[PDB]
Amino acid sequence: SALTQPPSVSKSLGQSVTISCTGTSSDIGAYTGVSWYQQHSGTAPRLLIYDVSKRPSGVSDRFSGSKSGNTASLTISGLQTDDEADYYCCSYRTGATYIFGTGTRVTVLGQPKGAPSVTLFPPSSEELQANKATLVCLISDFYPGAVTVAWKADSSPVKAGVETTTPSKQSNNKYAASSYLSLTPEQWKSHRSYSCQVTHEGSTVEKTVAPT
Amino acid sequence: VWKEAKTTLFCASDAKAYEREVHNVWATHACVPTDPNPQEMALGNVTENFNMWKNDMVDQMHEDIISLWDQSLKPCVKLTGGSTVTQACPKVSFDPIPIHYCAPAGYAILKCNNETFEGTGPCNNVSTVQCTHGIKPVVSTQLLLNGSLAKEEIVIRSENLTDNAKTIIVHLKESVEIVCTRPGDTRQAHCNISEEKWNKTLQKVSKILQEHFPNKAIKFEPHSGGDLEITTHSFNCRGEFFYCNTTKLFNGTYNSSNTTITLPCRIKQIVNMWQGVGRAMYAPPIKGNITCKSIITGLLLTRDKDSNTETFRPGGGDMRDNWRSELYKYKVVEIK
Amino acid sequence: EVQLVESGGGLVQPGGSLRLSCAASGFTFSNSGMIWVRQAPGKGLEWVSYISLSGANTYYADSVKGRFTISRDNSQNTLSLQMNSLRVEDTAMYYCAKEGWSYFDFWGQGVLVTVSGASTKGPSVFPLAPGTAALGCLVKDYFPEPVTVSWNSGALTSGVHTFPAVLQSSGLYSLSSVVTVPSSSLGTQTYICNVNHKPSNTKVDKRVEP
Repeated sequence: SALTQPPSVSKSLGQSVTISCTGTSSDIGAYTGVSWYQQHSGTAPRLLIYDVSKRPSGVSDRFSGSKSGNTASLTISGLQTDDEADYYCCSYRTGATYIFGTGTRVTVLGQPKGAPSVTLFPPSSEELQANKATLVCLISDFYPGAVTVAWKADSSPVKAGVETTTPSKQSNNKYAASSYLSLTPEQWKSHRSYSCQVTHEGSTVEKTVAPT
Repeated sequence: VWKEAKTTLFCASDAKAYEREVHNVWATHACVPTDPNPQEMALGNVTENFNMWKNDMVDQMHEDIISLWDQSLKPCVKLTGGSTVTQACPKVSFDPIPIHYCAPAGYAILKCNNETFEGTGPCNNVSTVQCTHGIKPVVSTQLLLNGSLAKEEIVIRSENLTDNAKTIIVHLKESVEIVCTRPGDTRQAHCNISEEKWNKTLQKVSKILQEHFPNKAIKFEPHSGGDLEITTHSFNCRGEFFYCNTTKLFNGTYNSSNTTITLPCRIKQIVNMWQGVGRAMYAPPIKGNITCKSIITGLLLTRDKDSNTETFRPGGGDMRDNWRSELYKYKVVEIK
Repeated sequence: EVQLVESGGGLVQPGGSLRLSCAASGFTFSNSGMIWVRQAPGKGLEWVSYISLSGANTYYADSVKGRFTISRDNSQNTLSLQMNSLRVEDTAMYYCAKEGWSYFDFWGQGVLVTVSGASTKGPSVFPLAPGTAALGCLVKDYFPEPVTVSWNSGALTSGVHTFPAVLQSSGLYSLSSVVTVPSSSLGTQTYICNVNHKPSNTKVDKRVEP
């Protein structure tokens, strides 16, 4: 009932990449009302290809489309950093209906190695008045999208109370995640200092806050 | 010798001297007897462009039938914007007769013998001719009767579907045999077609459509409003004006003792003028079996400007388009 | 310049009702077909409904058939989507889109419809106290998404970074918004964050001071 895409493909800057798009004899095989679309994480989708191969005004030529038997295909030549997103194909089906592809995540490799810029905040005197304490460790401007987060009280490991996001791509094509330690105001005002350690590739970065 | 122009054309037919009915009585003074030897001159290794909608030749035929229809089928009453008329209105005998138009001196006509010619651009193989083949003038909405049929395959002809409002027209490879009847309620009429002819035509139509418009799911639906003539299949058969329900014949998707589809028609004393704006009143009918076997040669539609579907709905209104289906591959040129 | 402005998002209890509106400008609304499209959190896009330019022709998908209704007004130039008998599987970001022909240029920014029976928890906002220094606002324990943060009513747009929210074990979201500003301005410029959690009518304006 759904149009089959590879879930993920991966090539380098400048190289060409091919996404396959497979349906039935009741949609792709019969029709050329085929349209390709780009979606960066969290924005509105943008029209790329329509009617198998045609381009609207506002779209780079590096993109090109095609059709054979029961399968559609998208080709992106001269790959850039902007091209790193999710991709979907669209088709008219017999009975005036339209149907969407599974999604292909395009990963552009060999991008600059970014060091994580980290900021750690104390629980506000306002949060301690409400009998809560929350430490916020915010990690930004790193590449690639794999990071390990560790927490320390003075110099000892803490495992309980930690909540961490999956790293998510930002406005500058680098990556962003946020880590939250849940504590009591007693647990905070007790320790001389708490510490947040971020392991990306090899470098480990530390920030320290003391109760005063 | 590509040199297009304006001239005043002339008719030709096989009119009869003894006869009392209209068409031929117009023909006996308006034109000439057929020359039983019409010749053709093939032009080797010449291709030439044409635009198959912008033609004075059509307008002259148009103006001829107007100036034919106005004087001969004299109505009881006529009316439009500040104006009303009533004269004597006898019932007349009548039929359609084949016509050739012909070329004056220092000038001749040509034939685009590309049976795979659509309308736009160059005709590949071409010849020259004195006069076109016989055409009886069919005054009909939606459907095209008794005209010229296709020889190779069913092909479609419209200005461009990108300009949708341009009425799309069809001509067929095989002919549908129709018979209409009013017996001796004297107003209500009916028409008859055997299913299998109609079903396969629209199948082979849908099949050539999914190609012309790249990709789809061909759906057929009737008219959506406005006046009578266009919404119905309106026509003449000897001394009246037929108006028949067309609701059944456009029936959704067509997919790849003989049963008859029967359409509830009615006649009208009252008709909307096809030349210009106006509404018209004619003599009441005469007694008895009123019948004509005639054959469908093509069809007019309009691309419905609605839905990401494939809705095709009946055309008509204009009669210049009605003339377009048969005179298509016959042209205008100077010897120079 | 062509626009599609969406409204009516927010929380609905499951089995409850909501109506979405998409406002259009910059082209002729009639002469163009229209579509609704949803995206479940972290999932593939899926087609909701089609309406034709004049109307009359309306098409629906099966996992929605009988529950959703598409309508348009060709005078006001608005598209409407009435949704009834809502289930949690419908929780998605919802987009209106214009049709060319069988393709779809120009899209709405997206209104998030969440279908959940939690009593809509209004978030708690706490001030996070600070050349170049970082300050922000903690938007603690709210249900559901989204939460919109602007600084000085939209006056501060350079330095601001709004983080993707955590999902806690309790089932409540929490995000933080941080801005980076000059060290001299801390004794002249008073900083306000404008949290708007639309599903719980919570409009909070909280002041950040050293």
